[PDB]
Amino acid sequence: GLPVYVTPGSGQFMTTDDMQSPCALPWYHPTKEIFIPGEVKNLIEMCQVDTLIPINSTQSNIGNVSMYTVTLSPQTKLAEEIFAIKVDIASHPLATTLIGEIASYFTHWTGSLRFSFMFCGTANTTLKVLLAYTPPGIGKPRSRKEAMLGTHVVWDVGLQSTVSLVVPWISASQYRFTTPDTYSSAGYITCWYQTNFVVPPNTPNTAEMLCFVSGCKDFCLRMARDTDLHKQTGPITQ
Amino acid sequence: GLPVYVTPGSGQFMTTDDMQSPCALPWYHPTKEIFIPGEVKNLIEMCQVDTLIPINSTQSNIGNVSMYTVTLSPQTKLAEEIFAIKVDIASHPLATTLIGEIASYFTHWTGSLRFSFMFCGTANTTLKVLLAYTPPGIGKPRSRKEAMLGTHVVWDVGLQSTVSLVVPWISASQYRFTTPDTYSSAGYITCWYQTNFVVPPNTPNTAEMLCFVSGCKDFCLRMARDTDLHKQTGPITQ
Amino acid sequence: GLPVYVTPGSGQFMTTDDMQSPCALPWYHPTKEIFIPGEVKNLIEMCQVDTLIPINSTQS
Amino acid sequence: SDRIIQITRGDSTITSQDVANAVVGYGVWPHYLTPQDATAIDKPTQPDTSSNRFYTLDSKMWNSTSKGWWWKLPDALKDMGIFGENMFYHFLGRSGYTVHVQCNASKFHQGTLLVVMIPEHQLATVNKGNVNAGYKYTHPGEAGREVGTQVENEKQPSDDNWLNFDGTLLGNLLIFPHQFINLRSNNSATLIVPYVNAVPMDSMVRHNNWSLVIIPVCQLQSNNISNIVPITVSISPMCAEFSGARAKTVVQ
Amino acid sequence: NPVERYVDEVLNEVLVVPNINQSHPTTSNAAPVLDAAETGHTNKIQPEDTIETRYVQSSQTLDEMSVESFLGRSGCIHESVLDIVDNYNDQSFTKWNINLQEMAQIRRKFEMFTYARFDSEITMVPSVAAKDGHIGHIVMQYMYVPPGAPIPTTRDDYAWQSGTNASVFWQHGQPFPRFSLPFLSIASAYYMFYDGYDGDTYKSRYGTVVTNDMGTLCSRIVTSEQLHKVKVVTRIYHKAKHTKAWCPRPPRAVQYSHTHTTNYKLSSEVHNDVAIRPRTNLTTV
Amino acid sequence: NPVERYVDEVLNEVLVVPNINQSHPTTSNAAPVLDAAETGHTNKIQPEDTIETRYVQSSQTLDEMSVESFLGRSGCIHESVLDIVDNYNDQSFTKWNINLQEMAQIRRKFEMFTYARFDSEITMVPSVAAKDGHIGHIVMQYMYVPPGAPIPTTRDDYAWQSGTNASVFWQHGQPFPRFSLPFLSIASAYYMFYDGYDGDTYKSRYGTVVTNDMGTLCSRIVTSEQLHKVKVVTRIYHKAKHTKAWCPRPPRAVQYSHTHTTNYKLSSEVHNDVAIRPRTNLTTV
Amino acid sequence: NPVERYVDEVLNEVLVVPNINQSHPTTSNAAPVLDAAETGHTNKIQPEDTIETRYVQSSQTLDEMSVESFLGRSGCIHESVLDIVDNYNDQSFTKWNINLQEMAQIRRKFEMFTYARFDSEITMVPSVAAKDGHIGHIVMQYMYVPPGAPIPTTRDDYAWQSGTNASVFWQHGQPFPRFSLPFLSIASAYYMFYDGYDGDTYKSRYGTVVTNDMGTLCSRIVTSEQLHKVKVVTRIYHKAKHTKAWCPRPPRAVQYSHTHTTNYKLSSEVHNDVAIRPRTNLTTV
Amino acid sequence: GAQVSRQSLNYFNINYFKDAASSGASRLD
Amino acid sequence: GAQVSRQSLNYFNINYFKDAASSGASRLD
Amino acid sequence: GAQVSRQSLNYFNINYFKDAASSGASRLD
Amino acid sequence: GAQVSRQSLNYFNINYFKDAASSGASRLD
Amino acid sequence: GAQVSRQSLNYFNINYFKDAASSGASRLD
Ligand SMILES: *[C@](*)(=O)[C][C][C][C][C][C][C][C][C][C][C][C][C]
Ligand SMILES: *[C@](*)(=O)[C][C][C][C][C][C][C][C][C][C][C][C][C]
Ligand SMILES: *[C@](*)(=O)[C][C][C][C][C][C][C][C][C][C][C][C][C]
Ligand SMILES: *[C@](*)(=O)[C][C][C][C][C][C][C][C][C][C][C][C][C]
Ligand SMILES: *[C@](*)(=O)[C][C][C][C][C][C][C][C][C][C][C][C][C]
Ligand SMILES: CCCCCCCCCCCC(=O)O
Ligand SMILES: CCCCCCCCCCCC(=O)O
Ligand SMILES: CCCCCCCCCCCC(=O)O
Ligand SMILES: [Zn+2]
Repeated sequence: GLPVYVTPGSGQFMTTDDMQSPCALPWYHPTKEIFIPGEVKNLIEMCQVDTLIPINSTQSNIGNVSMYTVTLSPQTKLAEEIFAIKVDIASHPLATTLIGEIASYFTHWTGSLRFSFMFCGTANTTLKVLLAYTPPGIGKPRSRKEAMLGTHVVWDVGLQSTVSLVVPWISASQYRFTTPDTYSSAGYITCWYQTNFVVPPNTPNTAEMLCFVSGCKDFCLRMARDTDLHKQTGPITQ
Repeated sequence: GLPVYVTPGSGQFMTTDDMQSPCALPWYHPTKEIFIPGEVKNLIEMCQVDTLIPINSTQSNIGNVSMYTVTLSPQTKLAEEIFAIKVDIASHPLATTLIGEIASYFTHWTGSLRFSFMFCGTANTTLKVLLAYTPPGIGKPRSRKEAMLGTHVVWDVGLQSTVSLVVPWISASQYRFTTPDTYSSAGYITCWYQTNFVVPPNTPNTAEMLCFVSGCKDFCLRMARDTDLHKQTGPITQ
Repeated sequence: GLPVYVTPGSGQFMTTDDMQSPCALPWYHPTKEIFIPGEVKNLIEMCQVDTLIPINSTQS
Repeated sequence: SDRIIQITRGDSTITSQDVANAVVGYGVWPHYLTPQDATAIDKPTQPDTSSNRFYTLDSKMWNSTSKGWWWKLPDALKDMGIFGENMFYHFLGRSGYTVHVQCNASKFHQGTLLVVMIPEHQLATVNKGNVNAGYKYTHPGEAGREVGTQVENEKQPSDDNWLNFDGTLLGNLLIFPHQFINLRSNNSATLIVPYVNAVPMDSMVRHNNWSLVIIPVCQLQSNNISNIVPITVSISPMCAEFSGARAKTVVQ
Repeated sequence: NPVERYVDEVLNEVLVVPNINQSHPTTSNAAPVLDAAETGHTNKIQPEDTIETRYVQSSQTLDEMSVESFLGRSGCIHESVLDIVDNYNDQSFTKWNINLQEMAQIRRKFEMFTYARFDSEITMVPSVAAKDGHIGHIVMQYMYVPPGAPIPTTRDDYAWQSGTNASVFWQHGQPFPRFSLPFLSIASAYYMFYDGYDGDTYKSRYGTVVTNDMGTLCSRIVTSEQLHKVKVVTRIYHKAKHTKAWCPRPPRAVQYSHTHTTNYKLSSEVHNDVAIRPRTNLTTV
Repeated sequence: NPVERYVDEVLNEVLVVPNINQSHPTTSNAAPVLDAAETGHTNKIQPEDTIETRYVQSSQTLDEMSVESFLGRSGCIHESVLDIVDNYNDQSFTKWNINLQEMAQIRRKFEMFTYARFDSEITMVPSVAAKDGHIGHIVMQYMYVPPGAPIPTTRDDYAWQSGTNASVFWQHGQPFPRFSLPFLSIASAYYMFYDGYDGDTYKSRYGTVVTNDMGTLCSRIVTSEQLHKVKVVTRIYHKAKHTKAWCPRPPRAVQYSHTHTTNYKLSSEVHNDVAIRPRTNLTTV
Repeated sequence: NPVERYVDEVLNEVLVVPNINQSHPTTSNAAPVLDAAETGHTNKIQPEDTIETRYVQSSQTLDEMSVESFLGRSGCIHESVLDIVDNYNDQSFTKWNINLQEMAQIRRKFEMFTYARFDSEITMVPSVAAKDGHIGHIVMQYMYVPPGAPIPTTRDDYAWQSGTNASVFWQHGQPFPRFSLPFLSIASAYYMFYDGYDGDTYKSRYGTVVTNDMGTLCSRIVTSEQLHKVKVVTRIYHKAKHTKAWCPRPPRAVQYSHTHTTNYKLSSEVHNDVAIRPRTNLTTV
Repeated sequence: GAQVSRQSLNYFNINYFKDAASSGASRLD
Repeated sequence: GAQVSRQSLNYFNINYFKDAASSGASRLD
Repeated sequence: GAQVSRQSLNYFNINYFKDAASSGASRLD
Repeated sequence: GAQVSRQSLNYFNINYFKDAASSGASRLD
Repeated sequence: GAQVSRQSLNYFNINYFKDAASSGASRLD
């Protein structure tokens, strides 16, 4: 017979191996494939779709649709802060968004993020807001002046209800860890009143805003891992 | 020697594997093959042949040739029901027919069924009968009117003794389970008097009818399995 | 199957062997290589550089 | 103008002067079944204009406390003219749909409805073990279901809008074909969905292919609350075809 | 082209079923639905002849229904037991007159044909039960003894020398033994049924016992007597390869009772002896 | 060229992400940052549209994010236990109605799609615990019983003959058993979700239990009763191969409670039921 | 020519050292022996410049001195111990934060460079010590848990399902497990040294701990509790493949004390802390 | 024993033993 | 079953079993 | 994966797995 | 050691060892 | 490493490892 040398690794079962194996049902012909709309070939397709950020997920709002809305109203003090969150793709409150969930199945991420905001007040309600991205190496801005020294978009509410702020990939390393890591923390996104929320008389004095997130053309995930956003604490029975 | 990697599965014995093995009798020359009439190359050849359905298999008829005949006679009420059975290839009373037995060696089936009926009364006995197939999603028809809204054949008894009713493949899925499964139940076949059984004087007032079943050009079985229509409850000895 | 003869040495682990082995992370694409000054390809490069001899290494 | 739309189906024409474009589910326009994908062998019946027309369902009232509404297809149209008749007389059916949700208010009102079309929306029950949603509850017909009104029963489906009535988060419903009716911008939503299933045709009586879910994500608010603001849904089957004719199935 | 044919093998699309063609309404004096079963032929009517069908492209294949596939699955045909109780010399070896009649599962499949010709793949699964705790080093010998060759009468019989007979030695821990056997009959095919005798007297034998003698399989634990007793059960699995079959027949409807014979037993309630489930009446589905 | 394509496979550079192009200041009446989410579409704005970017050559690939990669990892789907306590005949065999619903890890991944079609690779990891000290010679039999085939009711049931069913025999000490299974559905794809019933009455079953019946896996210790008792746990691992998936959906946000159903349980403090960590307020990062 | 190059590989003659040429007496105002070390350069004087040499053909090669060769030898980086003493559930599994800093032998070699990039070959050598006599059937599971993935807290934790993580199952008696790992850094090369922090405060971490997080290796005895206790020690060996290294540095002169840091300890008699052997005086060889 | 086809998609139908009984399952037709 | 390419850098995409389900992970696209 | 050279002295530089990390020690230069 | 014939039905009569005594059963004639 | 000769009687003198010390007994002369 042909002389062979059994190499280390032989006989082991590695869950990620890619070997061939005999078919238990020889001659079996599987059912004809039919056309079904909506085929997905790569998870990136799901990362490019906007999903809502549960940005107002305070303990009292969780379990309510209100955990998805930010309330705006006429201010008495100028340049007030509206909200502030970390840009880290798998940090809270970004974690449960579709992109955050998919990112949690990977160890590394890279690319730019697209954050969108839709104003839901009346057609007669006006507002100008400043959305800013603060690159790392500094704390979150304490004021609008501090925040606007960074990347930002001044949003004027009008006929078109939605605006998009892109958080560019500004990192030392080509990739960052999806899991919270000091070295790879991506920074912050803050929102401030640029002017003010203004309404005519007989119009509601508060309005909501919805927040979305998705990945830009260069978003990419790497090193598959099991998610920490879901668990099994017991047997799943019939 | 050539470095090799022993893969998972090595050393196992799978009853359906397809490997080569050394011959215990080297140099042995088998007996010359002669021509023998009746060679069978595929089980489909056996599924295309009509066999009798033990349609009248009531407890008292089992063990008698009468379990294969349906009796017809002059009716006093119009549109009476003659018989009703499920179309499921491996359900009773279709189970013990040749096609039902072969189907029981497989897990899935598809295609149209051909049901034939041969009238065995005198040459002077006349009759018109309505044979109907009721697709699933509804109960078995309670009347002739209900039954004829489905697929059907009006059989006129005459010179040619036999008629055939084809149960077309009308299913959501491409295949159905041979074993009784709610989701894959194929429907029913009922027989009703269209007119009446009529005879001249001095002629027997009842007559028999034989029922056959076979598969059409598109009948097909899949996923070989052991049959549940035969068992072994003890050792088979010499 | 192809008749084979398992040779002596099979199954052993020699720290200096040179075999191939399955990758635990299939499909993974490593980080792009960038230019970094000072690449060393052979230890001889380090042996050709002068270093000081602690010639007066008396205990004191 | 890009704000206007006219949709003609059979003998019905619907208009809106404030639209937000239209969504074609998964980018596939509805079409009849081809011989390559077909399995049932009988010739299908295609009612055409008598079935592929707009059917308007019962209107609902949207108020400050509304939690949402949902309808299942083809169930919602089981009683709609020729389409309804065909789905009961035949074992198999197949159809696409044009869904047009309507809701007008004023330039002094605010509110936002998330309109989603979900394929295979298998509903869950909450804290009831392995007891699943009863047939009756997932087949409400044209009345649909008003979330947070139904007095609980064992077979009563989940009414948790934030968990999509199935154990997944509301914010992620956007992965399904959807639109928003944001009162400041539009007064209607239009979604055209193709037939989606793992089989070419199916029983329209026991399998609901699509579920129309409407959740007010931004509360309806105005300074003229006495004026009722309804939500009206009009659905038009597209390329409806049926197979396996027999007597009419009577449910219950 | 052997490569196109190859692809068909991998995909299992060697034997395709025909399509259903679109049909139309008809009014004719040709009635395909009418025929005469008396002729002994099956009416070849198809769905297009009785209803208005649509055109459907078939993608089903009959590959799995081939005789090679049907009989080409390895099934158990014998369970050999070597139970060391109190006498190693007597209990460490045994013999079995080879046949495919003792296990109903494979017997019934082969018996759906009158004659069959095939090569055989035999795989053995030995399992050593440690009755006292340890198994030691178990080495087994399986010798194929053709009719006429001397059958060993003791565990040290000279016949075990296997100077000519084929013997397979298996060592515990090593993979399951397996070998192939060419078509062994002196005839052109094996008789699954035989309406004949080995003579013409009242005491002549009837049936396949007359024609189907395949010899004896003699087994022995090669290892000498050990302190701890073991029970070695060797299950023999058989698979038919390169199969041809002739003259199909009705499947066995009742339980088998003996080898090489169609004999059966019937109870007072025959419905319990067959798979037929009694119907309430003709109209109860 | 299949060789250039080959190199891309080895390097994992089949799907490359686009580069970032250099952009400049703009003053225009075209405002790409403004749009209308009401349309149901995602604004396709890129970094070059909102800031002045530099040119950067991308070297990232999406190969690992493919559906084949995502679902192509072997995960545990079942842990079969054969614990010999006091009755070998009753405790030496078992059965399991096959499904991918009992282990949350792989179930959640497959459920991110509505329909999926794939071949399956099954690898088994048996571990024999010597409860009394010795294990003897353990030989296992794993039989795949398709719906309808007879299920063994005893360790010596005739069904174990496996005359037609596929059985895998494993011998302790030999490598882990493994085999592939073709796409088994009667439909064109497996239903991950099914908003349907098996009938139209109040007692009709709802969900995937109606459509996803894959049969039963029957296991048995082939070795006869041994002096020393053992506990054999066989873990079944499943990997999807040649995968296609349709209609993506939101990931399971709460714990699973039962197989074939989306049912869940909620506590009085719902924030404990989801992965969402409560924020102190809107401005606390 | 790849075949000539091939022969050089087999003979290990890819990198040849130059010959020594014959030289002659000289009287010149060019003095190659004189130079200025202040420049930071090494005087490139050769033997032919200082003495009268003969011609000698060199046959020495530098192949073995290549970085691939130097770092391409498998060395132990960790010794994992699973000692079953009195609680199987608690003592049958463990975890290790992966690093190449715990064993001085390979650590010192890699640290002769500032940055290094390579793929890794991991070979594991498990040895089962029978503390009570028998070992039974030992099956091990080694799961690679990337940073962020859930770490198992019990031997039956759902994380062991390995639905996505790579797990290697080894069965006692089978050859030593082995697998390769691609270059895992988020950077272009691994930092052997890092003069940086993960922040700018007094409590910020310093060194390679900030940049070199490779996850955790979680091990577990898959086999359920057995009567006899065992002590399983798994030694992990690492070999660098396809290596590149940058910026060479002085070798570690004192003993290592901790991972990820250059910290060291000095005694009162420093000559005992370094390999320098004290000289009696300048003229005592 | 090797039946080498070409189409490139080369097929190798190898017969490892010298007796016909030794080969695997037969082709069809 | 062998898909032999040439470029020399020859590629051998061998399929050891006769059923499609038996082959390893699929290529992409 | 096979780099076949010819000189006859044919060289077969086979790569048994589909990931670059899997190959043995690198050539030099 | 390989006697390669062609007919395509290629025959490979491989001799794995370097001594004649090592080869299997002889051909006939 | 393969020295392929032809005469057809093809000879394959394969060297499985990359070091000369690894090869078997030397030819003569
Ligand atoms: C056929 O009758 C002989 C079977 C020979 C078995 C060995 C097959 C492997 C051949 C490898 C040769 C490589 C060609 C260079
Ligand atoms: C493909 O369908 C058949 C797979 C055959 C498996 C054997 C592969 C090794 C071939 C070696 C031949 C050497 C050529 C001379
Ligand atoms: C390379 O990418 C594929 C590696 C294939 C491994 C199999 C190598 C043996 C090939 C034998 C073929 C014989 C030619 C006839
Ligand atoms: C004969 O004297 C030498 C025997 C060599 C044994 C190795 C046989 C396998 C050859 C595979 C080569 C594939 C060709 C590309
Ligand atoms: C020589 O330096 C490389 C040795 C490669 C060892 C593998 C030998 C088997 C080659 C089979 C190839 C089949 C050709 C198609
Ligand atoms: C030695 C193992 C058993 C070999 C069996 C092959 C012989 C098949 C002949 C079948 C004839 C019969 O059983 O009546
Ligand atoms: C016999 C080992 C298990 C084989 C599993 C393959 C079947 C996959 C079908 C998944 C359907 C479901 O779980 O709902
Ligand atoms: C899972 C087995 C161990 C894998 C080790 C490969 C990682 C090498 C990175 C070295 C970084 C360091 O130790 O500082
Ligand atoms: Zn012992």
